[PDB]
Amino acid sequence: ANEPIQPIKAVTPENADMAELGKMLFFDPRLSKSGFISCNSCHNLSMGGTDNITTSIGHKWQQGPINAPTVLNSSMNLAQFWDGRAKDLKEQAAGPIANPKEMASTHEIAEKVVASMPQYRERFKKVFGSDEVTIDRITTAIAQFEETLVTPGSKFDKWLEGDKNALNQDELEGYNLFKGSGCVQCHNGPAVGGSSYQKMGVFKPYETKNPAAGRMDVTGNEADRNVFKVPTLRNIELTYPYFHDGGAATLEQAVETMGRIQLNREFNKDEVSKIVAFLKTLTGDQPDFKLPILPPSNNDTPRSQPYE
Amino acid sequence: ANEPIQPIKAVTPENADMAELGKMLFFDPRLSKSGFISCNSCHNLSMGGTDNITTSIGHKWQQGPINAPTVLNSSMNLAQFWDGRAKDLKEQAAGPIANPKEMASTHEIAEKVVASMPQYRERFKKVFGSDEVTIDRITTAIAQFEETLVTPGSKFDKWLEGDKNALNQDELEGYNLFKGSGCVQCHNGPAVGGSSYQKMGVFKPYETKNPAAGRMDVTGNEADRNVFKVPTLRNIELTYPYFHDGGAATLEQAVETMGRIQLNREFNKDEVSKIVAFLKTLTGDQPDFKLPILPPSNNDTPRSQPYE
Ligand code: HEC
Ligand code: HEC
Ligand code: HEC
Ligand code: HEC
Ligand SMILES: [Ca+2]
Ligand SMILES: [Ca+2]
Ligand SMILES: [Ca+2]
Ligand SMILES: [Mg+2]
Repeated sequence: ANEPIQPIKAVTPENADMAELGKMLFFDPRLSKSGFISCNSCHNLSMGGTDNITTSIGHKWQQGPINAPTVLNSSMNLAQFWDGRAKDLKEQAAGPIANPKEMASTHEIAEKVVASMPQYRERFKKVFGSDEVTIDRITTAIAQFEETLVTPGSKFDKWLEGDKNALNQDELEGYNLFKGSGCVQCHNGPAVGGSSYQKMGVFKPYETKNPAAGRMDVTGNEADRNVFKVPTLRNIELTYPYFHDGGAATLEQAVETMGRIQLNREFNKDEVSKIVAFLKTLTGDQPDFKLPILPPSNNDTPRSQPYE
Repeated sequence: ANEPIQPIKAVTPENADMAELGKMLFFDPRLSKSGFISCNSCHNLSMGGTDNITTSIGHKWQQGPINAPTVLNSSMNLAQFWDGRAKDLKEQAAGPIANPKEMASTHEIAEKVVASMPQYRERFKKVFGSDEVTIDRITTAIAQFEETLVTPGSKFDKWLEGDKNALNQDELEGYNLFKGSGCVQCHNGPAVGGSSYQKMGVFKPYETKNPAAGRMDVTGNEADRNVFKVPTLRNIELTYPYFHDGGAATLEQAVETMGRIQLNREFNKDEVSKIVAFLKTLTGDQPDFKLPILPPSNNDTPRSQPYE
C-alpha cells in the first residue's frame, strides 16, 4: 500500500561549473535575435518557471501556439514538449533558440555571440576542456542547470516523510479524493505526472479552439489525437493558466474539467475546494541562487536586432 | 587627494524590508498590462541595468522613443529621465507603470494586482505598518530598492583610494586625457556625470533622426533644445549602445564624437583607445542578491492581458 506519490529529492549537480554556465545562458537574452528574450522570459524562475499567460509572447510579440510548461522538475519528464517530440532537456534546449516564433535566432549566431565574450570562453574551457563554443555544449550546459531546478520541501512531501501536521484536514481529504477518485491513474510518481502520455478527454472531448493535436503530430495516428504528456502537478499553484491552451484560468475549473472528462465524475463544490487545497501543498522550495551577472557584449559581439 | 571624481560607497538600506519589497516589485511583470514586462525587462540587472538595444521594447513590441538609461547609481542623478522631468526615483517609478508605450497598465490596476496577494499585503504591513497597497507605497519601495543599486569597487575607485596598481599604463594615460581635455566639465563627481544638464553638440550639432529635444520639453526654452542630463559613465562598459538615440554602437565612436562636438578636440586612434580603456575601469561591483521569488497570483488577481 505504498503511496502513488513520492517526495522530491534534492539534487547535487554532477558538474557544478557546468550548471553555473547553464544558469548564465538560461538568463542571457542575447541567445535571442532581439537581445530581449531569454529562457527566463518564458520560464520565469521568480514565478514558478512559466510565463503565466495563455500562450507565449515571442520575437516581435508573436502570439504562441501553446501554453508554456514549467521547467521546474522537468528533468523528471519521460520526454519534453507537450507531444514529447524531444527526447530530453538537452535536445529540447536547441529548439527555442532557432524557433522563429520564439527566440528567432540560429544556432550558428548563438555560438558566435557567446564565443565573442572572453568570460564565456573561459567558462567553456573550465567546463569542457577547450574554449570552443558549440550549440551542443550550450544545450549540455543549460540541461545540467535545469537538472538542478527540482523543488523539494513542499508541505505534502513533509507529510509523506512523517510530519502529520504538514497537512490540515481539508488538504488531507483533498489528497484522499485525489487518490480515491482516480487522478493518480495518470498523475503519479515524484512529479505527480510527467511519466506518460494520456488522452485529454477520455469520456467527453475537451472543448477548445486551439488546433494542437498532441501525439498525433508525432505519430500521425488518429488514436493519438489529443493525447498529451501528463503535466507535473508540482507547483501547479504557480503555473496558471491551465491546460495546453491555457483555457482554464483557475485550479477549481481545471479540477472540475478533469473530473468530468477524464473520470466522468462531477465533483461538488466542497470536493473541488479540498482537491485544490491539496494541489497547493505540492508547491516546493523555489530556486535559491544569486541573480546571475552576465559578461558584457563587446565590439566583436553580433549586435541585437530587436526591430530589424 | 582632490581628483574630480570620488569613489562610490556601499549603501545600506534605511529600511531593509522596504528595499526587499522594492526588489520584488522591480522584478514583477504583473505591474505591466501584459504580465510580461517588469522594470528588469528594460533595466536588466544581470546586464548593467539597461536593455542594451537602441530604444526600449514596450507593450506589444512598441519601438520606444529613446535609449533606456541604467538604474545603476541613478540615485546620484540630480533629476530623473533624459530631460530631468522627474524630481527623484520615487516620482520616476510612477511613469513606466502607466506609460502606454512601456508597461501600459494604470496605477489603479497595479494597486489591485499587488493587493490581491496576501503575501504582498503582509510585506507592505511589516514595512508601512498598514497592509493596504497604494501606488505611493509601491514607488516608495521601488525607489528604496534603487538606492541600493550603487556599484562600489571599480578598479578606478581602488586607484583613487591608494592602489597605484589598480590601473595599468594605458588606463592611467586615458584618465589623464579625460581630465586634461575638458571631459570632467560634465562628467565628474562620484557618478562621473549625472549632476547637471548640458548641451549635446557644443561646437557642432549631434546628427540624429531622433526627435528628442531634451530639457526644452520641460522648460520650453529654445535655449534648452538638445540639452540633456549628463549620463553617468559608471558602468558605461555595460550599457551600450550609446547616446540618447542609441546611435553610437561602440565606446570608441562615443568617445571620438564627444571630443569632437563637445570639446572641439580631435583625438587620434591611440588617444581614443586609452580613454576607452579608462572608461572600462569605471565598471563596479554588480548587484549581489538572490533571485526574487514572487507570490503567485490567485483567483482575486486581475488577469494579465498580453494580447487583448
Ligand atoms: C517563449 C517565447 C519561450 C522561450 C523564449 C523558451 N521557451 Fe521553453 N517552451 C515554451 C513553450 C510554448 C513550450 C511548449 C512547446 C510545445 O510544443 O509543447 C516550451 C517547452 C519547454 C520545455 C518542455 C517542458 C515540458 O514539460 O514539456 C522545456 C524544458 C523548456 N521549454 C526549456 C526552455 C529553455 C531552456 C529555453 C531557452 C533556451 C526556452 N525553453 C525558451 C516557450 C518558450
Ligand atoms: C488521465 C486519463 C488523466 C487523469 C485520470 C487525470 N488527468 Fe489531469 N491531466 C491529464 C493530462 C493529459 C493533462 C493535460 C491535458 C491538456 O491537454 O492540457 C492533465 C492536466 C491536468 C491539470 C493541469 C496541468 C497543467 O496545465 O500544467 C490539472 C490541474 C490536472 N490535470 C488535475 C487532475 C485531477 C485533480 C484529476 C482527477 C480528478 C486528474 N487530473 C485526472 C491526464 C489525466
Ligand atoms: C521599457 C519598456 C521600460 C520599462 C519596462 C521601464 N523603464 Fe525605466 N526607462 C526606460 C526609458 C526609455 C527611460 C528613459 C525615458 C526618458 O524619457 O528619458 C527610462 C528611464 C528610467 C529611469 C531614469 C534614469 C536616468 O534618467 O538616468 C529610471 C530610474 C528608471 N527608468 C526606472 C524604472 C523602474 C523602477 C521601472 C519600473 C517600475 C522602469 N524603469 C520600467 C524604459 C523602461
Ligand atoms: C558637456 C559639455 C560634456 C562634455 C564636456 C563631455 N560630455 Fe560626454 N556627454 C554629455 C552629454 C549631455 C551626454 C549625453 C548626450 C546624448 O544626448 O546622448 C554625454 C554622453 C557621453 C557618453 C555616452 C553615455 C551614455 O550614452 O549613457 C560617453 C561615453 C561620454 N559622454 C564620454 C565623454 C568623454 C570621453 C568626453 C570627453 C572627450 C565627454 N564625454 C565630454 C556631455 C558632455
Ligand atoms: Ca500553465
Ligand atoms: Ca545606453
Ligand atoms: Ca556618434
Ligand atoms: Mg548617428
